[PDB]
Amino acid sequence: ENAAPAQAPVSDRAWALFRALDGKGLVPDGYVEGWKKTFEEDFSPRRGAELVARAWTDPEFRQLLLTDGTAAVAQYGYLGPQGEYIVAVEDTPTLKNVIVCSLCSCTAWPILGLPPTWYKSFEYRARVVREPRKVLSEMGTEIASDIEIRVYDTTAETRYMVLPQRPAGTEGWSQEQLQEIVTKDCLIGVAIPQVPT
Amino acid sequence: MDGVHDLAGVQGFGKVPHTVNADIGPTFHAEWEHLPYSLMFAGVAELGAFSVDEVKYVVERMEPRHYMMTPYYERYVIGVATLMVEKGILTQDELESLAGGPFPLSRPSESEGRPAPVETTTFEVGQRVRVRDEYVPGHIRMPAYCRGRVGTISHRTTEKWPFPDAIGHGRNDAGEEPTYHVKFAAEELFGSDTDGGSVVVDLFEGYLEPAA
Ligand SMILES: [Cl-]
Ligand SMILES: [Cl-]
Ligand SMILES: [Cl-]
Ligand SMILES: [Cl-]
Ligand SMILES: [Fe+3]
Ligand SMILES: [Mg+2]
Ligand SMILES: [Mg+2]
Repeated sequence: ENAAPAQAPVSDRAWALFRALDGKGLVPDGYVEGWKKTFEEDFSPRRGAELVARAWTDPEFRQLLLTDGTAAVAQYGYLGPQGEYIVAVEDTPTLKNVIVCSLCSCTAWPILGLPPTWYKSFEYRARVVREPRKVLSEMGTEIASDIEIRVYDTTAETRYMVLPQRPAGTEGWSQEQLQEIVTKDCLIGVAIPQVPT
Repeated sequence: MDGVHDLAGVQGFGKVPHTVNADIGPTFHAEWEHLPYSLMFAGVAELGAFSVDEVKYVVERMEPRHYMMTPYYERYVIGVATLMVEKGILTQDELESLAGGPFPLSRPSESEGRPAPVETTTFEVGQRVRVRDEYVPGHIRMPAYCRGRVGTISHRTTEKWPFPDAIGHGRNDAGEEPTYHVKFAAEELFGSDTDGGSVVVDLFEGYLEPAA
């Protein structure tokens, strides 16, 4: 009762699907290898970090990113699959934003990278929309009670990034210095950028 | 489809397996894990055999216990395989022969889907809307926590997309609609049993109606 079905090892199944298709001429030469390379090397939270650092140091760009995220991202050439219609959401002294895909895993791939295992977990998918303050606390981020938390559930084609507040102690930093403290988790919204001692 | 994949608001799960800025490791943790997304794109872009919406739905169609004990990337291996069989591209026999063993698939659809709605409203920012109190056995991009609930429009998209409930079933009548960022108060969705502020759901026009 309630037992798992019999299954061949997952690697054997995944490569059987590849070979069944490839052996029918349906997969172009180098196709899956090219996607692997794009997923590993191109789609990256370093891109979202660059965007945040530019917004922090350029008021005109910040306004553009918050009003027409797609256009802002296109200036950098970072539109792409799962990242064609972009909305950036601004943290403020009284608002903390957080992104999820409760139904699956939807994420702004090109500028955040592919989602991490934890973001696709049933725990995150179930809990963050109902108890975001406790989830973030457990993950290491305390959001005071004077801050509204707003959770964006990625249920259609909009793809989100968080624009975190810029921390004190970074005045005058270069775009490169700023980028370094904007992490993947800051873009998803579960972390706040940290400034060293 | 009111399936087990509709997890938002479910109670009983434990801690999220992460602490902020912890090492997540490489993009792929095993040598096969790039295959489901790559082969999804082959099917959508190269073969034209299915849409991304059909991929979402076929994963929803995994038998519920099977879904719950299957790691993420494996669900998409199962889902893409299932579509290739359903569309006549591959056979289950050949998949099992190549795999050297069993390769159970998602379950058949129990719904033919539904067309893009004929009567909808163009909403404006600041307007109050209700999520239509409808039950859709096939694919839908409406998490159940918002069904029947009232919120306010924060954004109308400047682009339009095929209605999921049609294109997720490969139908010819998906049309195109914009989507709306609809902001709900946490208490509208979960009463007193929430610690949040607001939740913004990105909802197709055809899921919404003017609030009373
Ligand atoms: Cl992880
Ligand atoms: Cl492997
Ligand atoms: Cl209550
Ligand atoms: Cl209407
Ligand atoms: Fe998703
Ligand atoms: Mg300043
Ligand atoms: Mg349900």
